[PDB]
Amino acid sequence: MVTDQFGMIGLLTFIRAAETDPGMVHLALGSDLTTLGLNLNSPENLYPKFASPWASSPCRPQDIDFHVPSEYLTNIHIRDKLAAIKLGRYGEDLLFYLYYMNGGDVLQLLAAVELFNRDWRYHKEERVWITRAPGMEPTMKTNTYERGTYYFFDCLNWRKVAKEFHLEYDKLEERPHLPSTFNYNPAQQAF
Amino acid sequence: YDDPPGLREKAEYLLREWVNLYHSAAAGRDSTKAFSAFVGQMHQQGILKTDDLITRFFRLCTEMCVEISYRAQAEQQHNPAANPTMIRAKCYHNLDAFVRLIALLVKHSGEATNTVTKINLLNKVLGIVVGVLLQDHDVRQSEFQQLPYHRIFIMLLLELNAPEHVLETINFQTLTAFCNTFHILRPTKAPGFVYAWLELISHRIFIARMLAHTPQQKGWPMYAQLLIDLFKYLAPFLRNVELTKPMQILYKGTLRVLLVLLHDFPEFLCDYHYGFCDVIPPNCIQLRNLILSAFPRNMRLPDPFTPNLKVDMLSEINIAPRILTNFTGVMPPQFKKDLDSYLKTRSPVTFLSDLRSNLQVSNEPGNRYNLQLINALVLYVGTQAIAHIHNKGSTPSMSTITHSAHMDIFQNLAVDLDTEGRYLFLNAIANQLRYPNSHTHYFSCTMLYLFAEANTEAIQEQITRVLLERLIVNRPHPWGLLITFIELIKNPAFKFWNHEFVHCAPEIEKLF
Amino acid sequence: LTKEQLYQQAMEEAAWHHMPHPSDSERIRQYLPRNPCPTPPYHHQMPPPHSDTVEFYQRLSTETLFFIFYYLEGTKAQYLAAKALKKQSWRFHTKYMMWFQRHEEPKTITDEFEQGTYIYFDYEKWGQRKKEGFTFEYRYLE
Repeated sequence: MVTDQFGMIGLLTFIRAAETDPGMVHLALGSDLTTLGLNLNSPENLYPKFASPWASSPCRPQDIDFHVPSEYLTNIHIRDKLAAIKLGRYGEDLLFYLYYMNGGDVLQLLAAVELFNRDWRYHKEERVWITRAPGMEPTMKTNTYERGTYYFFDCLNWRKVAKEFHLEYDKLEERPHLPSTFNYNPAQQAF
Repeated sequence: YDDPPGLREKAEYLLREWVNLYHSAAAGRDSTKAFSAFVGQMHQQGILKTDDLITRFFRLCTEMCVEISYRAQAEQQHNPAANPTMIRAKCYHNLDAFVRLIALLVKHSGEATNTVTKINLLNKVLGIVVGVLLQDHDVRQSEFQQLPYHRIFIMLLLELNAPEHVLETINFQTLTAFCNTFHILRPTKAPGFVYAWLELISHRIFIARMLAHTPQQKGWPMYAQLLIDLFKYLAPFLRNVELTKPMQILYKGTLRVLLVLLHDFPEFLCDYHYGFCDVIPPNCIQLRNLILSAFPRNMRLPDPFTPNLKVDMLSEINIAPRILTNFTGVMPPQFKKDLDSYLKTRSPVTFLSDLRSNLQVSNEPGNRYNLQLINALVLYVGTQAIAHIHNKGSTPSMSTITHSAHMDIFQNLAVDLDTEGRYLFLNAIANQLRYPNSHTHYFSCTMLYLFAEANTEAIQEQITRVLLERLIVNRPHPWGLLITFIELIKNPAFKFWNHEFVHCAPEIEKLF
Repeated sequence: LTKEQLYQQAMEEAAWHHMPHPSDSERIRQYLPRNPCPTPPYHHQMPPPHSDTVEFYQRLSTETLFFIFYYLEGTKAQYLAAKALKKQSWRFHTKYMMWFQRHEEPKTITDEFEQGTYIYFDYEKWGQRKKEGFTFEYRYLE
């Protein structure tokens, strides 16, 4: 019987130690690679949408510097006349776009605030945006919850759909809060 | 004494003016006019008179951009209430301007066919920026920041990878220049620049240009070398038990880029596995699993779950793998001489003990065994054995690999080494258990035979330790490894379950 | 660890305090820079799947497409948005730098120019306006 760590004993102790500390998993059980941002089960390549070593998600179309026609670039010409970005005067479609596309960014939070102003509430558990339907009042109204037919936004089909919900006020989110973290960098916490 | 007087003022004026022009209302034609005018004034100021003054100019501009970045960061730290976006926008402003200037200078250097001048200017500027980086790193140390150099390098890279003919004709030399640049800026040479450095390697367009767009796979060796540099830097910290958060993030990033390379360019990791394994510490199972799981696209691996025989892969067993790493050169001339002599004459038998004395060169603290020499020994002896068996007139089987000078080495190293030595040895063997080929088969039979005809139970415990360890971790798992381990369980000709180490701990017994 | 390696670990720890920002790699976004922030777990940390396809952009409203076109200059997003606009029968003008759609079939149609009544999107007031008797020359189309 091997009386060192090169035997089965060292292996089991490594297993227990890795079960204890997450910063020691590199030698024992290893980490789940499928939990990472990239999709290992894809027929096509994934390198053209590879952002950074610390990115938890692939590149967005608004992150790829594509070679557009010279006619399209107009920012240099209309840098004085083009309207400023005001979230208040946008359609709910554009708001949903700015919400879903700008994940992990302040723009998602701002869009969430505007939607909150349009009487939309975000269900934490259902992971969708829900609002009141025209002419539709809740069947039961209690101090803790209310149920009935409401309007939620399907992001899969990109269309407003009606569905019966059992909305609890605890499951709903109040007004979104804006962070004050100076020089925040997500890649710093990719450990 | 450094520069002639008044030169810094010329450089400052010119750089600032170009910054003004670059962000000015200027399209393509306007950029051509502004560029011609700026080059004109640049000539007039007596800067392009000699290569020396040019070097001084580029260096001064670089240093100015750097100091601007430092001022921006200091301004941000002193006034945290200030918008970080604008603080970054200043650095972006000046750096993008300078980069555009450099690119435009490289493109219009000499005639159209004059590629030599353009490339020379490229290596010139790159070398200058590198020098400035090294000096700044050496003088600031902990105060060193990567933003200016990072942005300069990546933006210049993007600029020189533009879809135009002139840049296309010199693309390979450009990639070469950037590769040499990235090699000089090794993390072991420039630690504080590590993160950005990784982002310079794992960047999508760089990977695309190096491993995909470059024909005849000529970019593979350089990128492989860069990866070897990364692995070299990571090695001493990964060998340690505890891992700090910076190292953890760097490691996660390495896992991501390696995953990308595995999914997109498996042939690359396949062809250069030996060097990577020769650099990566034996206790790092995930990395070696990422590298050993690499196999050609056209190959369809047989089901390891329910194997019928070795007749499904019989056409691929006779196919020898490709090793693009000179491992025979690692061995000392005399040692290799004696090795071949014994592999030819099987005499004397003292060569075994002398060999064991020759692979544990104890002259430096910390390391007790020459790992690379061990790997080289295993691989060389194995390949030589396969060649000998084939030249004999038969194929390497369970009974054909036995009773030879080649096997004597394996047996001796198995029984006459300590736990550490045999650990590194068995790892060296298990590193060849990959996709169906001659090597994985020969070394599978070798591993299993070493288990069977083992003197003590300790050796068997070690083999099982390795084969299990490389399978307890998460995916991916090498094919030949899994097969070799399956053979220990399925075939009753080993009496695996009769051993004590299987019945050692309740967790272990319940694991099987 | 070696003395040199301890120095390397220390230096890496130092550079860890200021890791390169995601916007250090990409061209400077003029209107929509990347501004990271701690986003709640129940919120979507990543965009829905198949949001890189043109069909996804077809579902978008016109105003959204114009937003993408004008505020995301020189990106793949602008490309896809422009494709979605062209497929929605929107012609881009070179001199005026805006998109036009046929409100009604024009009376005078020639190869030199196309005069008629159309609709467009004013980037200054941010909205749709109608133009009567507008001469859409083909000299400003590509």
